[PDB]
Order: sequence, then C-alpha cells, then structure tokens
Amino acid sequence: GRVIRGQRKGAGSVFRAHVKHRKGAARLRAVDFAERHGYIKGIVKDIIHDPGRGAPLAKVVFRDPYRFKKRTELFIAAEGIHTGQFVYCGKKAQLNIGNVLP
Amino acid sequence: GAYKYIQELWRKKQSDVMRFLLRVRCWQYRQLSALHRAPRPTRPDKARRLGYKAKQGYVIYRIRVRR
Amino acid sequence: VVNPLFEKRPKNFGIGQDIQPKRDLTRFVKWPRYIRLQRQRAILYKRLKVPPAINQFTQVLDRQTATQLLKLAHKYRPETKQEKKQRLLARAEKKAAKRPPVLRAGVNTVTTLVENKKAQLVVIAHDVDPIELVVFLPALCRKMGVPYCILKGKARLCRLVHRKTCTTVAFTQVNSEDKGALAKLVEAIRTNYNDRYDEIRRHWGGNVLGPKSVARIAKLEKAKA
Amino acid sequence: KIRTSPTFRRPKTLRLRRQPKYPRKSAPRRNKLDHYAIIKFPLTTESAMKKIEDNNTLVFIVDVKANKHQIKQAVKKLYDIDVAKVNTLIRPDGEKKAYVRLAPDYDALDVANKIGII
RNA sequence: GUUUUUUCACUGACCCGGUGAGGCGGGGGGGCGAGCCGGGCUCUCGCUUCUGGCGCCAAGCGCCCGGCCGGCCGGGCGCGAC
Repeated sequence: GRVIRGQRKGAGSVFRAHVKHRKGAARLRAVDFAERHGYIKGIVKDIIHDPGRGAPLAKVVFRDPYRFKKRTELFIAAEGIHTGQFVYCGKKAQLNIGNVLP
Repeated sequence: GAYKYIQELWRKKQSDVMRFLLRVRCWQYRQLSALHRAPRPTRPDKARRLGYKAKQGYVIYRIRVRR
Repeated sequence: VVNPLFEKRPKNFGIGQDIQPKRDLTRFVKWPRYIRLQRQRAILYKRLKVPPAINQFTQVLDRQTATQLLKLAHKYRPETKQEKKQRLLARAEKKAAKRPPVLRAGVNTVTTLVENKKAQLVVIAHDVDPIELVVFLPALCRKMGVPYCILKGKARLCRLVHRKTCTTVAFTQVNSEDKGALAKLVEAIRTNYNDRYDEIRRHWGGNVLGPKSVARIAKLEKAKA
Repeated sequence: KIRTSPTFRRPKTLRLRRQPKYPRKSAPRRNKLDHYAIIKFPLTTESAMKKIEDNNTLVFIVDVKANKHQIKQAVKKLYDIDVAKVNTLIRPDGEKKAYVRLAPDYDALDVANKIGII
C-alpha cells in the first residue's frame, strides 16, 4: 500500500534537479533575418563548466543586429572551439567546426 | 413583429445559416476570457422572454462552463 | 562658399555590416488579444463558405446611389428631443385662449408594416452584429413587394434618427411634391435586389484562401506549363 | 508614422484627481497625542535624580508611540527649555523612558524645581 | 447527380516551437549567367569569412515654412530606409 520509489520520484521536492550552480540553459541563438537569409559573426568569450552536464558550455557574445546592445548565448561547446574564435551562424556561414548553419 | 422572426430562426440551429453563426461565434467566444461582461445580449429576443429589459442597470455576462 | 568638412557618411544596412534603421514593424506587432480577435474574425468570414442569407449584406447600394437615398431620408428626420417641446406651445393657443410624414425606425415598427404593406421602401443596415435581427428581412420584403435596399453603416443610418445606431428605416407615405425622387430611388433598388433575389439566394461568400496560399497555387500552375 | 517597436504597450491614458462631492468623515480626527498626553510623569527615582544632577538631564515617562522628535518639542513646549538629545528605552513594564539631555544654557537641577520633583 | 467510400494537399478551427510576435508572401527598381539583328524577354545571387577593435540616438541630397533692414539670425517634412 506504500507508493513505489518511481511514483514518489515523479512528484518533486526531493527528486527534482539541483539547478543552483547550473551555469544556464544550453540553447542555440534565436532565428531572425541574419540567420535565415545570410550569416552573423559572434566571438567565443570563454568555454565554461556547467555543474550537472558532462560537456562544457561556451559564452558566444554576438552583436545585436537591431539594438545597440551586445547579446550573449550559452552554446554547447563543439570539440575544438577556443576563446576569441569567430563562430559564424546563419544560411551563408561556412562548413567548419563550431560554425552553425541549417 | 421582428422578435417572432428571430424566435423560429433560433429553432433552425441545424440550418446552413445557423451552422455558420453558432460555429464562428463558438470560435470567437473561446478566444475571450472564461467570464467577461457582454456589451449586450447576443439574443435580444431570448432575453426578452427571461425578463431582460434593455434599460440602464441590467447587466449581461457571457461565461463558459467546461463540458 | 561650400564647406569641404560637410561629408556624405552613408550606412550599409546589409546583414551584419551595420545596425538596422527604425523601419516599419506594424505588421509584426504583438497586438492586444481583442485587436487580434476582431481581425481573424473578419478573416474567417473570407475563408468559411458564408451562407447566402448572410452574404447578401456584401451586395450593398453603391457610393453614387447611397447619398441620394440619404438626401431624401434627411428630409424625414424624426423630431429632435428639443423639437418635441416646440409642438406643445402650438397647443394651449387654441384650448386655453393632421401630422406630417416621418421615417419609422427599428426592426419591430418596420417589419409590422412589411406584411401590412405600409412601407413604400425599406433601408437595411449591413453590419448588425447579432445578424439574426435582420437575416429574415431581405426575404420578407421580396414576398410583400416592398423594395428593400442595404446600406454601408448602421451608425450613419442611426444619424438620420437622433441615436447611436439604427438597424432598419422605412418610408410609409411621403410629401406629394417629393414623390418623384422617392419613386426613382425605388426603380434602381427594386431592379438591383427584388427583381434578382433568386440570384442572391445562389450567391456564396468566403471560400477565398490566404493571399500567400492563393499565390502558391499560381507557382504550382506555372511549374507544369 | 509606423510602430517602431514590435510590442503594443498600453497607451498612457488621461486620469483625473479626487474632487469629493462630500468629505467621507465630517471633520479631521484631532491630534490625540498632545504634548500633555505624550509625557505622562517624570521619574523621581534616586537613579533618575542622580541622572538629573550628574548628567544635566531629565527622566520622563513617555507614551510608547512617541518619536525622539515629538519628545524634543514636548519637553520644549511644556517647560520653556531646549534639548541637546533624547535617549528613549521601553522598560520591561512596557512604557517608554526618555533621557532628555538639556542644553547647558539651562540648568537641569534648577528646572527640576519648576516641574516639582525632589 | 446523390450518398458509402480509399487516396493526394487544402487551411480555417485545434495543437506545438521561437520571438522583445524585427524584414513573411507576391511585385518592382537595382547586379551574374542564357537567346534575337540601340530591341523587348526565360530563370540565378541581392551587399559583412585572413586577426579576442569600432558600430545606437543619420550623414548626404530635396522642399515649403519664423524676422528685421531681393542680402543677413532656423525648424518641419520625404527618399536615404522600394
């Protein structure tokens, strides 16, 4: 009549993930006009360790194509990426490591 | 009298006219909130029967109940 | 004369080369839920196979004829709230010391004089929101031989009466002088609605796709020829 | 004219200010913490009478709601005297005790004759 | 014709994903290739890739428009940014 461990795991409180020191959501950059029709250049700032992820992450600081601000995206660091490497993203971007394209 | 013409027109809900009007409004009413003020009765005619006079102080809400 | 310092300093709005200018984003705005709602209602009217009892309020009296009917309908203003007081000073002149013709407003006091045949013409408004108030009325006037005409605006028909909106407007009897204009309005109305109502009954609205979906069919026609 | 931002933010509509057709309460409720109602009684304790003769102060028992500013007028208004500073502690009894240090242009032991403590 | 009905794509409810709902779809102006003796067309690209800088709040070119004594002291509106 006691609930099994898996059923208790589904609830939360105790079996939830420890997301305190997690260095952020590893996601790509959002699609816009500078992704779909051409490319955009953004520099790799620093390869970083995410607690609770085997692979490292990369703070790749792109220039904002619309605003005066400068945007920063947490990519999954490709093997052979380094700091100050130019990573180009979009349709017309080249086919080499880190260089994301559709 | 205008009301009797709307009366039997609301009894042919199966009609081509009312399979459009009850279908495109049932679209419209899902996109508005669960419980909000209607500016008027959708049916002036039906609200006539149930005692709604169209004077100041009478309020008509349009609320949805999950089926 | 000229200043050689005044230099052309142009911008290169190519992708990535320079920042983008403050250009038109009106058609990429996240609109309020009510503005989005009323717009893609007007769109569903253009897609869904609208039945011809509702579509007959798209066949409207044109620009040139509408103002002619309003011109004669402006003669027949039902009296103002302050014009009401000016009749009961012409009263105790005769006591202490016939009526002129007007418009008849609303759906009740029109449709009670369509079966009665006491309307020489009916003026329908096209944008009654709970449409069922009027849907029957174009059909009603076809049977009783009253010429019905449909206008663009219930507010502008509500201007003739001293109110916000008015659904329908009828002509009972008119001034014996001004029968000519009233009778010539009938022939252009009677021969554009009543003489061809069986054509209006087989007249379906909507069933027109999006203009980029319509413009993709053209691509699939220009590839096989 | 074009929408410069892709977000429809609510337009800044005009608002009017409260023009009352009647005041909610008939009159303003009077200041119940008067200069008499704020200082209850001066302490005539040997420790208090020491503090008056040794440190140029007075020891009053003050209403628990009082600031150090309200007392600084309360002792000024009722005793025609000036204040250097006020040091308020709430006793274990639950009442406030103001150590009203008087400025040296006046005498503390002499004004203790005026208030009538010995 | 009318319905039962397998099979393709249609969008329009309905669901999902992103966004600070920032350039979507047609069409044109403007550059690369193709065919006829300045000519009118069939389709392609539409601006940034040698380096851990810089880039926002427009220069430019148009046009009306405020005074005082056709010459002297500025703001606004369009392409630029179809």
